[PDB]
Amino acid sequence: VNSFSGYLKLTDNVYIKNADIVEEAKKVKPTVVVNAANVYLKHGGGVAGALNKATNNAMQVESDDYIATNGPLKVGGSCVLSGHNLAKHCLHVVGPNVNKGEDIQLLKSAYENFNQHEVLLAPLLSAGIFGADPIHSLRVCVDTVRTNVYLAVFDKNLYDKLVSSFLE
Ligand SMILES: COc1ccc(C(=O)O)cc1
Repeated sequence: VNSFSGYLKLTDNVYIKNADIVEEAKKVKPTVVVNAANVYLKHGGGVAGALNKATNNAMQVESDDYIATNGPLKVGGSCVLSGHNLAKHCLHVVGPNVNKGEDIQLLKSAYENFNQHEVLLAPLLSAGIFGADPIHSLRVCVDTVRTNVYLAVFDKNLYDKLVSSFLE
């Protein structure tokens, strides 16, 4: 039903909220939730681990089946799998891990996957353990994505920095 509420307009197609993306997915029933994935679709921590836990491991079993046919995803790549109880679809997207020397330029590729979907509930890509500056990631999202993105940011201090950078 894509019942988004309380999202702050950044641009005509990019919205942001200080929220837990799992709790958003349950309230919003989005067509697409984006997972911040790794190439093996192993949902061991961060957003991935949270989404998977909220599916009680349904997401991990399906992800394994996919990886059995595909092998690992490419950096900047994606796959569309079931959203289970969280969403119709989960778009698993792999941003570059800059800690492992993956090039930050691949972040554009990663966000370009969002343009295959009219409306998404998403995290910021390559944040947290993949080591990209989250405000940089937001700029790449705004520059790259032309479909309607609803970004959930868990941490209030980071949320305020993002909104301050964008609007002040
Ligand atoms: C709860 O997540 C969803 C959202 C949309 C749909 C649908 O439109 O079919 C199904 C499940």
